[PDB]
Amino acid sequence: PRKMYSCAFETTTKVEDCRVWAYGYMNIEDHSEYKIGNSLDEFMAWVLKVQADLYFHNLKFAGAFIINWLERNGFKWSADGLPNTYNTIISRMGQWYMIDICLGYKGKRKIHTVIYDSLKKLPFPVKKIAKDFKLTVLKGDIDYHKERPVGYKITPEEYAYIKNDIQIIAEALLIQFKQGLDRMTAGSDSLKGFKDIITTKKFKKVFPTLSLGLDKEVRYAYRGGFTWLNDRFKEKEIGEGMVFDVNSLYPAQMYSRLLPYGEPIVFEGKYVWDEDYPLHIQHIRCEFELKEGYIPTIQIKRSRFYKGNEYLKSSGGEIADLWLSNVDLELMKEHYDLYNVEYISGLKFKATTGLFKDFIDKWTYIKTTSEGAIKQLAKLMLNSLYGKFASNPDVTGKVPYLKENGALGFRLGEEETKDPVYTPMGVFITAWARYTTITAAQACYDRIIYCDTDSIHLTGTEIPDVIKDIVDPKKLGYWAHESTFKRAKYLRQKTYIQDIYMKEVDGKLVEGSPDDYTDIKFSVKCAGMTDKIKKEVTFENFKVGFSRKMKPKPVQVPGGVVLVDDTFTIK
Repeated sequence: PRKMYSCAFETTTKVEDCRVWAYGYMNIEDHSEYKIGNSLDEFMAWVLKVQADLYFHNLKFAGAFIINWLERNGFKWSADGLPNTYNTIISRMGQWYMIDICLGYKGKRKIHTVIYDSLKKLPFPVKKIAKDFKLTVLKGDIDYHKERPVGYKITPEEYAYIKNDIQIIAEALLIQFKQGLDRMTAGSDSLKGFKDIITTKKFKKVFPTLSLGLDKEVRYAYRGGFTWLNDRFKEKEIGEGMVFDVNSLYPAQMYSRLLPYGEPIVFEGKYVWDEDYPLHIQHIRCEFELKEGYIPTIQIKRSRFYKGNEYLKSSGGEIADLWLSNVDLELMKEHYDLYNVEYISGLKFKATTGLFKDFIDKWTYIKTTSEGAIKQLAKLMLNSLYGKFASNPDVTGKVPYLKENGALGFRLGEEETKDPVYTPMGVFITAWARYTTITAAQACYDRIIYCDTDSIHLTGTEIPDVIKDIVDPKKLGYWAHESTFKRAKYLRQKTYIQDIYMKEVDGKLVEGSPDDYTDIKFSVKCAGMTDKIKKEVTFENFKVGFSRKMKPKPVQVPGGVVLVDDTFTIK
């Protein structure tokens, strides 16, 4: 059986002297088996013999120093795994998934040691994982800026830290491996747990593979969450308001919305109602104009000039070519006026509402009757299933090379195709989720400020009558009143600040209200901004242009990678 280890490195900050100054590995199935050294060569020697699976939390970082060594020691990339060859899996976007170091073959069996990224299985920081999973974690951290000459001697303190960091990840991964959750990513673990429940046989019949051409057309109807900032509040400091968040958005749509499955049926012109093929995607061409008092919902695919992440008020003179789910089209007709419409073609699908009920009940039950690690993993199982259905078949990522400086460099590999799971399911799940948010926001049009996938922000502190009946703190798919603020300022999508009313309960601060609060918690949300940077933001300086050179970024130098403080600007 191949073994499994939790690994970690401790690198130097010098842009010139970049090298591993400490390492450590621990057997996931036997934590008594562990070693902490201070030589990459010593480590790599081990890596070559173990013939096992290794896991680093944030392979992107450690996976660098590993490539540098493999290259300066008889290895080079090779998709078909050859002796002293090493293949990889990296995406055009720069996400590391696996490094498969091959040494040779014995019979027809492949002698190798694969290196995986634990961050892909547990999408959180070690600190956070420890906290939420309730695993012993030492406070403080190894002095990062301290001269460490080659062959440096690791102190007992650093040793303890290094052991703790890898023991946490080991304890976490073991809980998943103990349940068959032995996949590379969270999504895949979720898909696996899903197949276990309905059986692979049924899965195959229900979710047929589609022809790349058909899948390309369905993909045209896919969209993400609904993130929109009302212009009426753009860059203005406002008063009291409140925030509502849906209780498990996606899992909720999966639990009770009419979703597609099976083989699609192509049709010409405008879809005709068919009880056995309830859902459909329509290829339509038209012009549109936003109806008075309605939120925009139509977004034209990025780069097909009109604009990227913005919702159109009108086609502005030019014809729109769209592929919409029946949910999206229904919503569009309620909010817009359509003109010069031409129904081209489309696809029909059979649909049911009972496809994920058992999967959700199971894991939710577990989530309800568990705590610590078990609880968090059940949440992960439930929260990672929807994404898997929507996967860009074009798995064409970067291919490793050695830059003339002795630094790691990459270049585009070529088109590789990973046949689809079932895209139609991704289209409708996201569509239903958008419908949930948009209709709720539209119902509160006079008070609506901002929307972001599963939450709506409104002015005022009283729960709107139109949504009173679907507001609850825990029920699935219902809206929960998350917080109330005394003042806020929204600059753009996913970019805002608030002063949240907080009250003390059982010795800890929790969201309060105007009639019951003891403190005001300043909160900053901005894509890209780091913890440290947020501490310098205030109501009188939070605006477009804000800048600080406090956002470190991976700058690959000879040996591995180093973090150099770059500039961060609110644009």
